[PDB]
Amino acid sequence: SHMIKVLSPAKINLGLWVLGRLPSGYHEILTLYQEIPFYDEIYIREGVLRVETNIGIPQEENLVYKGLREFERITGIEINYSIFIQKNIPPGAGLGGGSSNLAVVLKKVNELLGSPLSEEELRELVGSISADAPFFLLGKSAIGRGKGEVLEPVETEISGKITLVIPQVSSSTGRVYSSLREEHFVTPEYAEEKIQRIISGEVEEIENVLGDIARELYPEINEVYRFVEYLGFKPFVSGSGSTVYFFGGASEELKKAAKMRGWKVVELEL
Ligand SMILES: Nc1ncnc2c1ncn2[C@@H]1O[C@H](COP(=O)(O)OP(=O)(O)O)[C@@H](O)[C@H]1O
Ligand SMILES: Nc1ccn([C@@H]2O[C@H](COP(=O)(O)OP(=O)(O)O)[C@@H](O)[C@H]2O)c(=O)n1
Ligand SMILES: [Cl-]
Repeated sequence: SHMIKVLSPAKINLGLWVLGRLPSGYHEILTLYQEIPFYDEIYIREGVLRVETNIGIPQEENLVYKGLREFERITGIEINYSIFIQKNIPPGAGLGGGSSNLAVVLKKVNELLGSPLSEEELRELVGSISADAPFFLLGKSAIGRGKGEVLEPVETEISGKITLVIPQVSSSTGRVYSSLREEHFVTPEYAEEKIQRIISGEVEEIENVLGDIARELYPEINEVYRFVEYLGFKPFVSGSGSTVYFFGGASEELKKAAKMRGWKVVELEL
């Protein structure tokens, strides 16, 4: 009852660098987050606390449910909202779809409940569940530090066409970080120079070691990477895979080869 709809956007990493290993066993990163016009559709209704999707994600596993239940635990308030998410952003595509879902729902539910959580409290809540989530409370363009949750909004000189080519294989972030050799690490200073160049519009400066690894672990990601090269474009990888992107439009040759393999092609403009 009283149905409202909210969009839940995807992100790409315009470069990612691993800086070190933290006491938790998690890795410190530098990355440039970019919100893209590619959305999940979320329906928010008054009713029993429920989180359903259209792709069969178990409610207990759902980041949105874990968020709303933690909301209840922290605030003592009973959340009486039914959530249905139409999942267009594929899980494991390195596009932070789950984190986006988490962030947008909790921000809206907070607002609906008269904002019992401050910006600091909302951000720390979503961040405790997912490091990529706080970015989606800002959107647009931001440098991500720590594990990604320490953010600095920036304005980039990047505009024009960006095309995503999404393989079928779902990339595991855990497996990718586990294959990461201590020699793949870089200094924050190196990564900072790279990011500054990318912000200025020098997209050829984008790189991502997790993509190097994803390509070694999941051959289909490598196939997509190689195919984008064959088309005469520099390919880039989002998150820990699986999505390969490039700066140019989708051609009929790409589209046809995608349909034959089941690759999702997403044509964006910034
Ligand atoms: N609402 C959600 N949407 C997508 N994935 C989710 C959600 N809740 C939990 N997950 C988990 O996150 C994994 C995929 O991560 P996702 O955030 O979609 O992209 P990535 O982590 O590759 O950037 C899934 O395998 C799934 O188990
Ligand atoms: N910044 C990060 C993010 C993830 N990881 C690793 O990747 C695993 C899976 O990441 P995830 O965010 O998809 O799942 P969680 O285990 O965080 O719930 C984590 O358990 C970490 O071991 C990391 O080392 N550093
Ligand atoms: Cl890359």
